[PDB]
Amino acid sequence: GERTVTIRRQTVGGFGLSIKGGAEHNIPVVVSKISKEQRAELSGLLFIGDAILQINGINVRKCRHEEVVQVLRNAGEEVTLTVSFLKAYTNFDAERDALNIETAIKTKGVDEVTIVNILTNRSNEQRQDIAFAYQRRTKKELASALKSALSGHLETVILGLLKTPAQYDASELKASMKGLGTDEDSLIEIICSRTNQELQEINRVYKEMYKTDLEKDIISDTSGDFRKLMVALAKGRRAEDGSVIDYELIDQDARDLYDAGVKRKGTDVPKWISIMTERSVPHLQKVFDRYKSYSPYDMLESIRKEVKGDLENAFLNLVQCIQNKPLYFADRLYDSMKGKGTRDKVLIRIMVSRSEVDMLKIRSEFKRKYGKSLYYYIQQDTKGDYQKALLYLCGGDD
Amino acid sequence: EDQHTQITKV
Ligand SMILES: [Ca+2]
Ligand SMILES: [Ca+2]
Ligand SMILES: [Ca+2]
Ligand SMILES: [Ca+2]
Ligand SMILES: [Ca+2]
Ligand SMILES: [Ca+2]
Repeated sequence: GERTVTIRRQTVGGFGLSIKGGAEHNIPVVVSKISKEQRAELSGLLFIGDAILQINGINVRKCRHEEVVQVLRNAGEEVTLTVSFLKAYTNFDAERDALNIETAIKTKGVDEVTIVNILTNRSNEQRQDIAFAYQRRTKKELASALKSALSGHLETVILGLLKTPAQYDASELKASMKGLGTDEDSLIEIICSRTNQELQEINRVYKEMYKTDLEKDIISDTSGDFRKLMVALAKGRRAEDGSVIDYELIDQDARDLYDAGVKRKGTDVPKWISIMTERSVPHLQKVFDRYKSYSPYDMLESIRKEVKGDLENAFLNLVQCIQNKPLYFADRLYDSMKGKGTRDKVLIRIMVSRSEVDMLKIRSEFKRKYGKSLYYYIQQDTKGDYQKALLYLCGGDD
Repeated sequence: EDQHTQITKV
């Protein structure tokens, strides 16, 4: 993966980089040291071991060591590099992580660089261990200390990362329904994309956190067939992936979806809800292909023709999640950034919640469809330590 | 798998 990095001069006469090697050793020049100031101000992710492929649009792939030195010394204050690495934690010490996080928090002005470098490069399980060690050493909960030390969207990312997956989803669900309206897009995204085991844990933790059940909150915030679909999905009782492929049921479900929708006036919505909530995901993938044998429109086209509003939005999201969940998230990521500004709520939630699930597939679907990497879009839309946290959650270019 | 490399601060 070719990453793009923008460095800025920190001292008069210096970017803060120790360059290494060159075409003398038949390799491209390589970064060997980055000043802490450069690490804080650069845009992107620059690692020790990145080969420098281009500089301000000039290909320096085949340059000797002193050739790239002259280029950088005669460049301006801001320089753009194209780089590529020359091809959890391994020595995980929760106590050392907790100590370094405390030192970063207690540094005058807060050392966000260190907080991000650690937390976004530990697994959620390791973060829980760090949090336990932190409370012991400091008598403060880690999440409270960081809530006070951080602000803006960086605070949102870091606090999201510190919750268990179930706690994070439950609080995101609660936020989508709190207040006079509903954030249907977020409610749909979570309810349509979580599996049985995730929803079972969400249902349990939601009741512990909020002293009321998710289902009652959904009923109090939604109505009509939109409510029926959300309630059914949230129960998390979809059939598990079987070993036997049920070809007779595949054909019958495809016929039933057709007979309930495009073939008749109006729609038999309970029939759509039953089939699409109860059958396993691999079964429904084959149902949707068999559906095209009977229907002139595929399942997504049929939904747009049959229903509208929240119900339509939900069926469309559900079908995408069934057909190709990594591509579903790649598209939502793209939509969160493509236009003016950023839908940060969505961008953050996906990067936090999928970083340990299927981020490799998301990045692959994203680059295949959109041509540039997810890294690249995050870099154009966000800045600062917040950008850095999302890029680490991304996990590389391409 | 290589020799002693040159290092330059820029
Ligand atoms: Ca700071
Ligand atoms: Ca704060
Ligand atoms: Ca509400
Ligand atoms: Ca609304
Ligand atoms: Ca119809
Ligand atoms: Ca944007």
